[PDB]
Amino acid sequence: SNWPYPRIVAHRGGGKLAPENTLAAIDVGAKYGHKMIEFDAKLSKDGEIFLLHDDNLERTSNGWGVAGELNWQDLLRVDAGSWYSKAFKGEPLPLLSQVAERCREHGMMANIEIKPTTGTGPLTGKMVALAARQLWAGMTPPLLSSFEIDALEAAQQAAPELPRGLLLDEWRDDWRELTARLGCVSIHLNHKLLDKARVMQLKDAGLRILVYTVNKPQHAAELLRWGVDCICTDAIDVIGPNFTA
Repeated sequence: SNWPYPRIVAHRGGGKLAPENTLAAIDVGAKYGHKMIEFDAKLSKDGEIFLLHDDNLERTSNGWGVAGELNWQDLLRVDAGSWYSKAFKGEPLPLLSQVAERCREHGMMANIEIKPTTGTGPLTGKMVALAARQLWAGMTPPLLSSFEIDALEAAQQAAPELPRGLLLDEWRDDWRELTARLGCVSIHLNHKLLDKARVMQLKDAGLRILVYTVNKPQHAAELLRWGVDCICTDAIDVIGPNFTA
């Protein structure tokens, strides 16, 4: 299967240089020349698609409790920036429609990680998949990702054409049968789980491979030499869009 995605991917928009999953972070990503961003998507209670990694608002904002349990008109009141620096005072939870727009303006590719509120995978998978289809018309198709077989299955029905990747934070002996059934172009793995061998056999099974979250250049280089296709990094200043081994 064909593969337009860059070697390097900016984790949550701006890596650790800016407040994650934010419009401003995606800007920071473009300021270091990055060609592709990864970011985490969910549903509000009323079904707007916006970005937030966690189930709960606390870690990356001045809000509290389960984001998915609030209506968009209320998520609009949240500051998802000043937790990071005094400079990001404005910073709102961004809609997916807005992120698609930044991508177009900065000429960036997108890895949308479907990151549903616990219990909402199927609904979240379907909705994100159809919204991705609409908003990325005329553009590099976005790479849909998830830890939930839940959400990947729903994306496989709602938008078959959109390519898909399986996120694993831990190794699974059945990765071959699972990726095959899901119809994945890619497998997205925590970097600790790799070595020359697994890279080799993942490749032989026909899969593209992305890794996260790799910050040290020597280990980025190594992974690229083994055969990995994307390094998802937090250190967007040091790794950098034209990195090579």
